[PDB]
Amino acid sequence: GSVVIVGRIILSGSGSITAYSQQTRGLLGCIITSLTGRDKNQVEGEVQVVSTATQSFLATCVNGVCWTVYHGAGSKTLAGPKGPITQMYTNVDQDLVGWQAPPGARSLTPCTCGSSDLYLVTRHADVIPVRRRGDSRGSLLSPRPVSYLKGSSGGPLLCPSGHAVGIFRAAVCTRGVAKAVDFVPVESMETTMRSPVFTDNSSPPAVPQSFQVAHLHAPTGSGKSTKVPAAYAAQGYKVLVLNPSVAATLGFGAYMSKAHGIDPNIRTGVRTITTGAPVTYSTYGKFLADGGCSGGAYDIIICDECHSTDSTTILGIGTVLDQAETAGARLVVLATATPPGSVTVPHPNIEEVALSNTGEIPFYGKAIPIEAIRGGRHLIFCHSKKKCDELAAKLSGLGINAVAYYRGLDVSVIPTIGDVVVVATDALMTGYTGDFDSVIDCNTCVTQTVDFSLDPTFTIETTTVPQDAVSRSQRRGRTGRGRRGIYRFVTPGERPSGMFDSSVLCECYDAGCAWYELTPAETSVRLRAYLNTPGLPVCQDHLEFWESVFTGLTHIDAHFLSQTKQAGDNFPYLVAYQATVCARAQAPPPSWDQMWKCLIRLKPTLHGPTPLLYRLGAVQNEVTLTHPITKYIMACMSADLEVVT
Ligand SMILES: [Zn+2]
Repeated sequence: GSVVIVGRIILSGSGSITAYSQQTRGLLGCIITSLTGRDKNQVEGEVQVVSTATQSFLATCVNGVCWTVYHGAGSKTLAGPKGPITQMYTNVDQDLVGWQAPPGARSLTPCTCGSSDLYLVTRHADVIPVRRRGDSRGSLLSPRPVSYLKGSSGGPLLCPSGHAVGIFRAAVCTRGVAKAVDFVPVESMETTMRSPVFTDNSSPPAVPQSFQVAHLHAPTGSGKSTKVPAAYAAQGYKVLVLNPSVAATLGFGAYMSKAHGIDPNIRTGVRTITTGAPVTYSTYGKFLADGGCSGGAYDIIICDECHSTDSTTILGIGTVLDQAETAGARLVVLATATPPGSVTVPHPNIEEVALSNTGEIPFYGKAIPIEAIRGGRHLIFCHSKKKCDELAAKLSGLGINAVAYYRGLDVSVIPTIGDVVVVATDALMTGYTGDFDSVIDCNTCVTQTVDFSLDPTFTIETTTVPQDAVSRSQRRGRTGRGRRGIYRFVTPGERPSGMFDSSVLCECYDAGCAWYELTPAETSVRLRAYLNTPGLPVCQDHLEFWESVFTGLTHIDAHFLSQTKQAGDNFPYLVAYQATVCARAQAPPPSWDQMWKCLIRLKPTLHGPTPLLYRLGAVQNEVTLTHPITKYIMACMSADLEVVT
């Protein structure tokens, strides 16, 4: 659906800067208009209140373009008088998108006076004084709870003359209290408008004389992982290809041997082969385990699937970006079919059929026709293992060959020949390479998000959420490979791609500490290189914060860590660290959930309140906050933390 204008904030044209709202449509009008994308309402003023189905924020017209934040609007169209208006500009790096302003809208114009005295206009038509502190930052004269700024993303910062200085995008907070604001400066918008609207990154980059980072955006099946490195090698270059999937990596190796007649080096935890060839396929995980870039080893490093937002890929790519030039590489290629801001479009081979309630098998509130999976080989994506186990069972007793696949299981449980219905989490994507007669998609994913909850420190929350465009296209791509395919779905849309949560940075420090012998300072260097690089997935910059947390977690119990590592669940370092503090106090873990299984054998000797460090799940035991590590982390919570509004 489209973003819809539901009101405006009218600004005074003389005297002191003041504002007032005008609400132009209600909930029903908004939803209808979002669906058609056709909005016949008169548009007035320059600051628009806009809404999607779920959120509301602001959009500001400057120089004839209606601007707002990517984190709010994603790549969505804007409902307009002649139908949906497509974005003219989408800049995920800057968190800024623009639509050509619909007729009737007035525009603000850039400030010429250079004043440092700014005024932020909120969705409630408050006018808030802000002292400019740098290109994109300003301090609030009166700090306010961050809730006060929520839904004001996309609103203008004005100079005392009422001209545009920039567009509000995030609040910098000290323990939930906004002390400063982050905004996209107007000169970035001016530059955008002077620059091309259309760009092409589909051709393999030429190898420059000196180090460059380049992007390769090219369709699945275009040969990014195979054809491209083989060509570079044919030209005399040494090439490293990094991929998030062990199965894919091992597969590229076999394919190159039997096709281009070269047996590449292969580097994975399960299988490492040195052939001396000028091409090496590695996982990001094994590359990190190997210590990153070997001096003089490669001319070209291709970071394959560079849109991937798992912590291993991010840490791996940050490592390449920080080390490649010094290691003597000439080219880093950031390769993906789905770069930030990309959206899924129709595929010639794949018919997409919405599920209905007519069907013999209940599926995520809808139903699957038993006749749709009866003959053949099929893939059903579920959000969880528990759901895979259930739906499988509803098939082993209902008379069908069906197996569940998810993290922890061996790939051979999936038959490669014979009729089958595979029921899997996204773990499939990196464990198994094959394709299917059809794909059925629940259209939801499990994700982790950090909450700076101060109770006492932070919480990592696990929730099920609607899939993003990357998820949709990757799940859908498991069918229609070279031959006719069918994609059935529960919900039609997709969340915007190219963004990831601060909890993922937490996971990077955790892996640095648990697996790769990286000090948190070293981890920060690698993650900074990633964050400093345009065209990659984006995230809030919480590096100093996470570094400070892990820096204090010293003298972990080596045995507990060895166990959490092998068990393969998330946050092995944070888990083993909480277990260490508990064991040393002879205190019970936060609960007896399986997360805490390394303590189970000690159960009869653990008593009293848990010295709680942070929250990674439900806490059922009574807690104490007196432990020095708890106090240390609480102190860490005082850091400036930028959060979107
Ligand atoms: Zn001015």
